[PDB]
Amino acid sequence: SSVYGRRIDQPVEPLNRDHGRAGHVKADFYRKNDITSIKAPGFGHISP
Amino acid sequence: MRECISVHVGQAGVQIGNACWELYCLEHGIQPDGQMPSDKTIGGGDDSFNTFFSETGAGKHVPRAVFVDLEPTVIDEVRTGTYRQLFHPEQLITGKEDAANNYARGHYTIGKELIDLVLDRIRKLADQCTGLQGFLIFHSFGGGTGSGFTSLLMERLSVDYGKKSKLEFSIYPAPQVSTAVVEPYNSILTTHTTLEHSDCAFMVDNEAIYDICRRNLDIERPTYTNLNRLIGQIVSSITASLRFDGALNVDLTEFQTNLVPYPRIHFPLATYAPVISAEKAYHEQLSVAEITNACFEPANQMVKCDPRHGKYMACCLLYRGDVVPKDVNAAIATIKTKRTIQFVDWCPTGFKVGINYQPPTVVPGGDLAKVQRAVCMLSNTTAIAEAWARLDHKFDLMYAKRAFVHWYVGEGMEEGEFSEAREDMAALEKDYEEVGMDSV
Amino acid sequence: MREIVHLQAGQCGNQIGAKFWEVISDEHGIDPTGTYHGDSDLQLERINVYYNEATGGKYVPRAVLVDLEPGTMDSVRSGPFGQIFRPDNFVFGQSGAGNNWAKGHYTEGAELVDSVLDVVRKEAESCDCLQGFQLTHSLGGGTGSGMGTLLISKIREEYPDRIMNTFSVVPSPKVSDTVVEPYNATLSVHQLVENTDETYCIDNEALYDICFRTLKLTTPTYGDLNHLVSATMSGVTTCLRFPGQLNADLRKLAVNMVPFPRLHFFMPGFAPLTSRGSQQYRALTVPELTQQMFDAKNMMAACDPRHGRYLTVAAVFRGRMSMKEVDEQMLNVQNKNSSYFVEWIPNNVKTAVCDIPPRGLKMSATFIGNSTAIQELFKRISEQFTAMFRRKAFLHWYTGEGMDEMEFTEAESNMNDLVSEYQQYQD
Amino acid sequence: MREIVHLQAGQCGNQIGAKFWEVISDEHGIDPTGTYHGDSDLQLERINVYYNEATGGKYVPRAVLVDLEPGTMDSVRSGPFGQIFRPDNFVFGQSGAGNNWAKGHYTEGAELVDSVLDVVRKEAESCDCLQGFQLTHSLGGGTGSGMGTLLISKIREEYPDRIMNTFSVVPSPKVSDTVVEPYNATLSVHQLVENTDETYCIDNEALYDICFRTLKLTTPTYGDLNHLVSATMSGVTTCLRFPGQLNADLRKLAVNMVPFPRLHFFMPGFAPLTSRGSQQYRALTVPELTQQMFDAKNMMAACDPRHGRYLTVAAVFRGRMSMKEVDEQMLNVQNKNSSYFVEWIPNNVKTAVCDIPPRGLKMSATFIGNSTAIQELFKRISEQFTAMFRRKAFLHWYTGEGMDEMEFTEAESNMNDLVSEYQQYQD
Amino acid sequence: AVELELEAVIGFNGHVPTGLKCHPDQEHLVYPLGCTILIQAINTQEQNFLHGHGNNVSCVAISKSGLYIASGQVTFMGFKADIILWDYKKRELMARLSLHKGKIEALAFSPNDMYLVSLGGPDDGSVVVWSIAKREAICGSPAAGLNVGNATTVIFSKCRDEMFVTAGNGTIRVWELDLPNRKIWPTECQTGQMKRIVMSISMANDDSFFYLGTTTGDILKMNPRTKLLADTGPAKDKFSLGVSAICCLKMGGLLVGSGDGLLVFCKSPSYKPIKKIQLQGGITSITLRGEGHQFFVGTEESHIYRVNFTNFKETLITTCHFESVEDIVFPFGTAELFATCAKKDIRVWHTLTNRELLRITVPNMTCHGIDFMRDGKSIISAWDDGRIRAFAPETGRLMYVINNAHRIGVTAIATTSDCKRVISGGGEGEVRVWHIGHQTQKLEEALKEHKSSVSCIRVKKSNEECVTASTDGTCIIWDLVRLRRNQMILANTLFQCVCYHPEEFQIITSGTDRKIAYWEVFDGSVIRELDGSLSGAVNGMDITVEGVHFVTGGNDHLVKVWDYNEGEVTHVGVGHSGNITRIRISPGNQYIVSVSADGAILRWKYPFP
Ligand SMILES: Nc1nc2c(ncn2[C@@H]2O[C@H](COP(=O)(O)OP(=O)(O)OP(=O)(O)O)[C@@H](O)[C@H]2O)c(=O)[nH]1
Ligand SMILES: Nc1nc2c(ncn2[C@@H]2O[C@H](COP(=O)(O)OP(=O)(O)O)[C@@H](O)[C@H]2O)c(=O)[nH]1
Ligand SMILES: Nc1nc2c(ncn2[C@@H]2O[C@H](COP(=O)(O)OP(=O)(O)O)[C@@H](O)[C@H]2O)c(=O)[nH]1
Ligand SMILES: [Mg+2]
Repeated sequence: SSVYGRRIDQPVEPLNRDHGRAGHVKADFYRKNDITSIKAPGFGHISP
Repeated sequence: MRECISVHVGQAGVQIGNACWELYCLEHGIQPDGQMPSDKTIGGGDDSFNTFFSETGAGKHVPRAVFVDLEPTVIDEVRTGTYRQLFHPEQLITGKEDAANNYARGHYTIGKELIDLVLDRIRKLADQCTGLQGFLIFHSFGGGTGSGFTSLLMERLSVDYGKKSKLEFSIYPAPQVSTAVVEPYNSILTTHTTLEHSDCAFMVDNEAIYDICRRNLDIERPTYTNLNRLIGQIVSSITASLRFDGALNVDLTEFQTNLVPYPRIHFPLATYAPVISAEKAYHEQLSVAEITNACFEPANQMVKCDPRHGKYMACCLLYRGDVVPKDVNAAIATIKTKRTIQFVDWCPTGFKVGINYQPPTVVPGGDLAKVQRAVCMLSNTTAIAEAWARLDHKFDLMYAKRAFVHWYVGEGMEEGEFSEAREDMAALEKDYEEVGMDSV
Repeated sequence: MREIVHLQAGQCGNQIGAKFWEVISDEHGIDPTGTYHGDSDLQLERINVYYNEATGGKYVPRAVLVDLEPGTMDSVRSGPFGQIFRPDNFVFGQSGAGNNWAKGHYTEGAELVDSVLDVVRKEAESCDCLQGFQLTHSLGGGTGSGMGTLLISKIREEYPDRIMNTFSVVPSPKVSDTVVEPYNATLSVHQLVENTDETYCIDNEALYDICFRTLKLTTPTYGDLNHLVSATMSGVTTCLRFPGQLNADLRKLAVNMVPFPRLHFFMPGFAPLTSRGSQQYRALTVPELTQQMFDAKNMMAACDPRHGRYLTVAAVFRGRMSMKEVDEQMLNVQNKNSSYFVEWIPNNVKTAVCDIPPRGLKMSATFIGNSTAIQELFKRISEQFTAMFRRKAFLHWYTGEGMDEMEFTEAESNMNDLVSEYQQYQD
Repeated sequence: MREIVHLQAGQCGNQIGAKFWEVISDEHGIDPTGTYHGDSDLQLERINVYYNEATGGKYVPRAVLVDLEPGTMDSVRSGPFGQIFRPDNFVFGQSGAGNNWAKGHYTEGAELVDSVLDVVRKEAESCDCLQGFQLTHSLGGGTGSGMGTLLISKIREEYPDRIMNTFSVVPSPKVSDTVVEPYNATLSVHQLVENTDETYCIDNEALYDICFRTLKLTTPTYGDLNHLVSATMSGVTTCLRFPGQLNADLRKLAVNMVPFPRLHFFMPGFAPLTSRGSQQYRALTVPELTQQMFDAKNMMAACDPRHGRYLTVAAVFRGRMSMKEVDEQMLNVQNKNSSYFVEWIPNNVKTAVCDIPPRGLKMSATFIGNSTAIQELFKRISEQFTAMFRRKAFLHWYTGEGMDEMEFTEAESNMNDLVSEYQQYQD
Repeated sequence: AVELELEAVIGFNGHVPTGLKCHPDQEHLVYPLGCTILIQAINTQEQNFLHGHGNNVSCVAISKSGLYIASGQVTFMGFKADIILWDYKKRELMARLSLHKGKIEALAFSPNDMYLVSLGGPDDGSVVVWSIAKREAICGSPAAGLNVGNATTVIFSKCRDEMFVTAGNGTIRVWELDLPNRKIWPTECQTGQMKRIVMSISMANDDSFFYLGTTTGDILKMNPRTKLLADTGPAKDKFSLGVSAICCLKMGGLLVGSGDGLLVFCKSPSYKPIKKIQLQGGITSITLRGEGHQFFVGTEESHIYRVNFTNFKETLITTCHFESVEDIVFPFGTAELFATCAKKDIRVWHTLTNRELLRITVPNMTCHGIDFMRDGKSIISAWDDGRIRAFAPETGRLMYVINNAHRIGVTAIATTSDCKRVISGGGEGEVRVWHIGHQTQKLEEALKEHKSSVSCIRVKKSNEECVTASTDGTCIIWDLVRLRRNQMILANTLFQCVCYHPEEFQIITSGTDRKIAYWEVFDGSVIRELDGSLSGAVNGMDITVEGVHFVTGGNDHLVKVWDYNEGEVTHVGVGHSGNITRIRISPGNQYIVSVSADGAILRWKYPFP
C-alpha cells in the first residue's frame, strides 16, 4: 500500500496550469471593505 | 465551481480512494504534506481544488472525503502512510470488530456503533460547503462494510440530505473469479438500497480490468493498484468539468437526466478509451475516431457484459484534452451507422457529448501513457442484465440448500429480508427486459 | 432613439453574445476597456443602439447576462472583450438548469426571473423609444431554453409593442449533444411561436458545412462557429446604426417577413465567405454576392431551400453599392427561378443597402428568409418527441419539479399546428 | 448663523457621531488637528454651524459626548479624528447602563444628566441663533434608549421652539444583538413622539443589506455602516452650510414633511451609492439618482416601501444640476407611481439643490420620506413586546431601580396608537 | 531621422509617495516623471531616461547597492500592473514581473539585493515576494485582514526575512519569510486602542524600532521584536495634514515632514521640534545623500529642495508644474521667456537657465489657454470658469477679467497684432470677438457655428481673418474684418491644432486621425495627407516664420521635426512620457519646446534655419 506515492518526487510531466477554472466573478466584482465611491481620491490617486 | 464530498467505505473503497486522492492532489498541485507550492495570489487564483479540497488559511488544502472501514488495518495504513498529513484524523473513522464478510454485522449489529460518528462528519463537510452537488461514495458489492455499512449510509443520507445526487461508485463481483465464498449473498441483499436512494450506480468488476491491463496495457501479473488507477481516471472526467473548463461543460446533475431514462434504470457502465502503455504509445496515432471507437468495443469495457447482445438507451461521451468538436461529431456520425451497436427506438437522439480542455495528468509510476485526447464513456445498456443474472443463478443455488445462513440470521437480521431481496432482483431484471422492447 | 438591449441567456447564448459583442465592438470601435480609439465619426453617432454611456467616454454594453450556473459568467469575464460589461447585469444563480426545461422555468428560474426582470426594467427606461429586445439562446439545453422562454413571455406582457426578436440555436439534424434536447426544443417554441416577432433559427450542422465546404477550415472551434452568427446579428441591425441609401430597421424587416402572424421562423445567411486559399481567385462584385447568399450551401440553418417554397426574402446589403444591380440580381433570382418562390405574393424582395461595410470586407449581405422548409426543422423535433413520449422517457426528471402530462400534448399540438401552417402554403 | 448642537449617547451613538465628525471635517475642510485647510471659501463661510473657534484658529466641534461607561469614550478620543473634540465635552459616568431603560432614566443615567445638560446650555448659548439639536441614540439598550431620551425631554422643556432631530438605530428583527431590545424600544418611543420634530430611524438590517447587494462588500464592518448614516445626516443640513439654487434649512423640510402633529417618523437614504467594481462602468446623472432613491435597496430603515404609501417625501440634492430635470423626475415618480403616494396632498415631493456636493463626487442627493409603512417597523417591536410582557419576562431587572408595570402598559398603548395614526392615513 | 539633442528637463511627479531618491554613489537624483523615471545628475546638467511602462508610474525603489532600480505603474481596473526592474549602470529592462491587478502603492528591496516586496492595489491588495536573482515570484498572501482595510506601504529591515506593511486603515503587521515552505507569516502589532491612518515608514539603522507618520500628526514608534508600541507622537502641538514622509537618521533622530511643508528634525522621546523650516507644498519624499548631511526634500506641488543638516538652509533646485500643462507660447521677438500653463498656475521661465520668474495662481481653477499681446503689456489667459483673465507681465496683477465670456469654459484664445482684439474659443463651440479698450472690455460679435468645442485659434500676420480648429470636424476661416465666415473646411477627424503657413495661402491641420493635411484657404480642398505617428493622435504643431519647417507632437509622446515642401520626416523623439499637448517654435529659430500631459517642459536644439 506504500506503492501509492513513491515516485511523486520524480515528476514526469511539468503540469500545464493554463486551462483552469479560476474564479473571477466572485473575486473581481465583490470588494472587501472601503466604501471608496463616496470617498475622496486622497493620497496617491494617480490616474491612467 | 461547486463541491462534492466522497464517502469511501470498505477496504476496497479506501484503496480505490488511495489511488483516487493520489491523482486528485496531483491534478491541482497539492503535495502529500497537504500544501500547495504556489499560493492563491500567484496564479490568478485557481479555485479548481474546491470540488475536492478546502482551504484552511495556511494553505493546508483538505480532502473533502470520509474514509470509513469498520476494521482497523486498511485505515491505519493511511494514518501511517505518505498521505498522513494530507487527511484529517477525524475524517478517518474506523472501528474495532470486522464485518467478517457479513451483511448483518455491517447494517444491524456492528454498523450501528459508528453510524453516529460518520453522519456527524458528513454534516461538518456539508455545512462549510456552499454548492454541494453529489455524494461520490466508493465501495465494493462483494464484502463486508462495502456491502453493509454503505446501505445504512444510503438510508441515512436520504433522510438527512434528501435530493443531493447520491451517486455511487461500486465494484461488482466478477463472473468466474471471486475473492469470497459468501459474495452472492451480500451482493444482492445490498442492492435494495442501490435501487432505492441512489441516483446513478456506476459499475466495475475486477475481472474485466485485469484483461484491459494485460491486452492494452501490456503488463502480466497485475496487482490491485493498477486496477484502482483506472477507477481514478474514471472520476477525473466525471469531475473534470466541475474542476476544469471546457467547450461543453457538463455538471454532475447533467449526468443523471442525460443517463437515467426511468427512475428504476440508473445503472451505468464506465469505459476509458485511450488506455494504452507507453511502448505502444509511440505506435498508435490516437486522434479522435479510434478512441470514440474504443469505448464502443468489447475488449476495452470495464464490466464483463457485452453491449452487442443488448441495446443502448443512453450514452454520455466525455472528452478531455485537445478534442475538437468537428472530430467528435464525425466520430459520432460514423459510429451511429454501425449495425452491431444498437440503440433502442425510444432514444432517437443518441449521445451526450462533453468536451473538456484539461488533458489527463499521468501518475508517476502509473501504467497509463499520457494521451492528449481522452474519452471516459458512461453507457447505459440492457446488457447489464446478464451481469445481474449470473450472480442470480449463483445465489439461487446456494440459498435453496439454506447454506451460510446461520452466520447471517444470528447477527441481528431476519430471515424474511432474504426473500425480499430475492423478489426485488426479479423486479429489476423484469424492468430491464421491459424497457428494451421496441413497441411496434 | 432606436434602442436594442441584448438578453443573452444560457451557456450557448453567453458564448455567442461574447462573440457578438466583439464584432460590434470592432465595428463601432470599442477597446477591451470600453473606450473609443476608432477612426471615424461616422462610427459613434449611433452607438446608442447597443451601447450605454459612462463617464470619460466609457460606452458600456446594453446586455443583461443571465445563466443559472455561475460558470459561464466566468468565461465571459475572462474572455478578451469581457472587461466592458457592467457588473450589475451579471445575474447568475446557484444550481444549474441540468438541461432540464422546468428546472430552468418553473422551479429555479422562477426565483431568478424576478431578479433578471428588474435589470431589464432598468435598461428599458433609459430609452426614449426602445425598438425591442434580442435574446440569444439555444433550444437544445436548459436555462437557455427554459429560463430564456420564461423571459420572453414575461417581457411580452411588460412591453407589448416592442420588437421581440430571438437569435435561437435550434437542434441540429444528426449531431446530438444532449439526449434531453427533443423535449427542451418542443416546450420552447410552444412559448416562442405566440410571444415572439422574429425567431431567427440557427442550427449547428449547417454551420459545420459552411466552415468546411465553403470556408475550408480543417479544425474549426466554437469561436468560428459563433463568428458567422455574430456577423449575421451585426447584419440585421445595420441600417439602424450606420447610414444607408435604402434603410430598414427591425420592424421594417418584421412587417415584410411575417405574412401570417404565427409564421415567423427565419433562416440566417452570410454572403461573402471566402476560403483562405481561394480568396484571390474571386471577384468582389454584387453578382456573386447575391448568388452565394441564395446558394443552399451557405445556408446557416439545416433546411434545404430546394425542399420547399420561399415566401419572404431579405438582402440587407452593406457597402457602397449601385442600386441597379440589387434590383437586377434579385429580379434574376425571382424570374429565372420562378419555382422556389410563392406565386401568391407578387414580388418577394426586401433589398436594403447600407453604406458602411463590415471591417475588411468591402461588400456584404444578410440573408433572412421565411421559407416553408422550416417545417423540416419542426417535423424532426416532432417525430423524436412522439417516439420518446410514446413510452414515458426522462419524465421523472420532468414532473418532479412540478408539471403535468397535459402540457406535453399542448406543447406538441402547437408543433404540428405550426408545421401544418407551413404545409398549407407549401403547395 | 443657524447653529446645530450635536448630542451623542451610547456606544452606537458615539460611533456613528464620530463618523459624522469625519465627513463634516472633509466637506468643511478641517484637518485631524482642527486647522482649516479646505480650498473653497464656501466652506469657511459657514464653519459656525457645526463647529466653534478656539485659540490659534483650531476649529472645534459643537458636540457633547456622553456615555455611562468610558469604553467608547476612549475609542472616539483615540481615533483618527479624535483630537478635534473638546477635552471637557467628554463627560461620562463610570458605572454602566447594563441594558435597561431604567439605568439611564430613573437611576445612574439621572445623575449625569445634571452635568451633561450644563454643557448643552453652554454650547447652545455660544450660538448666535441656534437652529436645533440632533442626537444619535440606539433605541435598543442603555444610554441611548434611556438617558438619551431623558436628555430629549429636558432640552425640549428648556428650548421648546428650537427643533429636535433624532437619528435613531431602531432594533431590527433578524439582526439581533441584545435580548431586551424589545423592552427598550417600546419605552423609548413614548418620549420620541411628543418631544421630537423629526425621528430618522436607521436600523442595522438595511445597512447590512446595502453593503451586500448595492455596495457589494464581502465583509462590512461597523465603520462603513455609519458612513452611510453620516452621509444622510450631512444631507439634510447641507443647505444650512453651503449655498444653493434652492436652499432648504432644517425647518423647511419639517414644515413640508410633517402632515399631522405627531406623524414624524422618517426613513433615510442616499442617492449615489455604487460599488468600486461598478463605479466606472456607470454614469452619474439626475435621472439615475432619482431611481436609486425611490426603491427598497437604499432605504436604510429596513421597511418595504411598496407595502404602504408615502405621505410626504423630500429629496435634498447636492451638485451642479439643472432645475428642470430635477423637478421633472420628481414629477415623473409621482405620475408613474400614483398609488405609492397619498392623494389628499397634491404634490408629495420636495426639491432642494445645494450647488456644492460632498468631496469626491460632483453630484449626490438624500432621500427622506414619511412612508405610512413605518408602522411595520413598529408592529414588530410590539409583537416582540407582547410576547415578552405576557409572562413578565426579563422585567425584574426593570422594577429594581424603581419602575411600575403600569409604565410598561402605557408605553405599549402609546406605541400602538402610533401604529394607529399611520394606519388611518393609508388611503 | 537624425536625433537633435535633448537639453534640460523641467518636471517631477510629486503626487507619488516616496519619490525623489539619491542612489548611494551620491552623484545623481532619481525621480518619476510620467511612465518614465529620470536620472538627473547632481552638480551637472546631464540627465538620462529610463523608458518602458504603459501608464503613469506610481512607485520607485532603489537598492542599497544602487545596482537595481524598480518601479510600478497604474492601469485600468481589471488589468495587470507591471513591476519593471532595471540596472542603474546600463539603464535597460531586466524584468516585467506582472502579478498585481489594478495598480501599485509601494516597493521596497531586501537589504542585500535578492527580494522585492511590491504591495499593489486598492482593488487587488495582496503582498507578494519577488526574486532579484530568478526574476520570479516566491511567496504570496493578502496584505490586510478582512476586518480592517487596505495597506499602501512596505519596508524591509536589517535582515532579509522581515517585511513590514502599514495601512490607511491600521494593518501594522510584521511579517517573516519562510522560503522552504514558500509562505509568509504575519503578526499584527498591538497598539492599544489607537486606530490610526498612516502613510509613511522609516526604520533605524541598527534595526531597533520602526517609525510611522500618521494622518493625525503623530509619530508612532513600535517594536518589531516584541510587536508592540514604544512611543506616541507630539502630545500637544501636533502636525498638520498628516505626516506623509519620515526618514530615520543614523542617530536616534528623524526628519519628520507634513502635508504643509513643516519639515522638522526631532528626537525620539518627546517628538518635539528642534529646528523648523516651512516648505512650500506637502512633503512627499525625504531622501538622504548617504551620510545625511545634505537631505533633499521633495514636495507634491513639485519642488525639489536641498537642505544642509548643520544649518537647515534650503535651496530650491527644481520647480515643476504639479498638474497637466497645456499651451506653451513665446513673447514676440525674444525667445528667452516661456508661458508654461497648467491647472492652478501660470508661469514664466528663463530659457537658458530654467528658473521661474513669475507664478500666477488662480485657486482651484484650470486654464486651457494662454497668449501674449504684441505690446508685451498683458498675458492673456483662458480659464475653465469662463472668464478671460488678463494678468500683467510683471507683478502679476489682474488688469481686467471678462466675466461670463463663454458658457462651458474658454478653451482656445489668441490676440491680434493691433492689441485691440482678443479672439476667443469655447467648449460649447462659440467664437467670441472682444474689444480691449483702455477702460472697457466689451463684446463685438458672437460667431456660432461649431457644434462641439473650439480647440485652437490662429491669427494671420496682418489681421483680417482667423482660423478656428474645432472638435466636431470643422475648421472655419472666419472673416475678422467683416465679422463673418469665409470657409467651411470639413473632415472626419476631431481637430486639435491648426496653423497658418507664412505667405498665407494654405493652412496645416492636425487631429485624431493622424492625417496631417495641408488645407487651402481658398475653396477649402485637400492638398496633401501625411501620416502622423502610427501610434495615436497629434496634439499640436508650429510652423516656422520662414515656412520651411513645421514641428509636430501628439499622443505619441514624441516631438517630430517635419520640413514643409516635401512631406519627408526628420523625426527625433525619445522625449518625455506623457501626452504632448502643444509645441512652439522659438521666435529666434533656436529652440523647440513641447509640453505634456504630465508636467514636463522639454527643450530641443532646433536645426534647419
Ligand atoms: N476496485 C477494487 N476492489 C477491491 C479491491 N480490493 C478488494 N476489492 C473488492 O472488495 C471485496 C472485499 O472488499 P471489502 O468489501 O472492502 O471488504 P471489507 O470492507 O474489508 O469487509 P470486512 O473486512 O468484513 O469489514 C472483494 O471481493 C473485491 O472484489 C481493490 O483494491 N480495488
Ligand atoms: N454555436 C454554438 N453552439 C453552442 C456553443 N456552446 C454550446 N452550443 C450548443 O448548445 C447545445 C447545448 O446547449 P447547452 O450548453 O446545454 O445550453 P444550456 O442549457 O445553457 O446549458 C449543444 O448542442 C451545442 O452544440 C457555442 O459556443 N456556439
Ligand atoms: N450601525 C451601527 N450600529 C451599531 C454600532 N455600534 C452598535 N450598534 C448597534 O447598537 C446596538 C447595541 O446598542 P448599545 O451599545 O447597547 O447602546 P448603549 O447601551 O446606549 O451603549 C446593537 O444592536 C448594534 O446593532 C455601529 O458602529 N454602527
Ligand atoms: Mg476490511
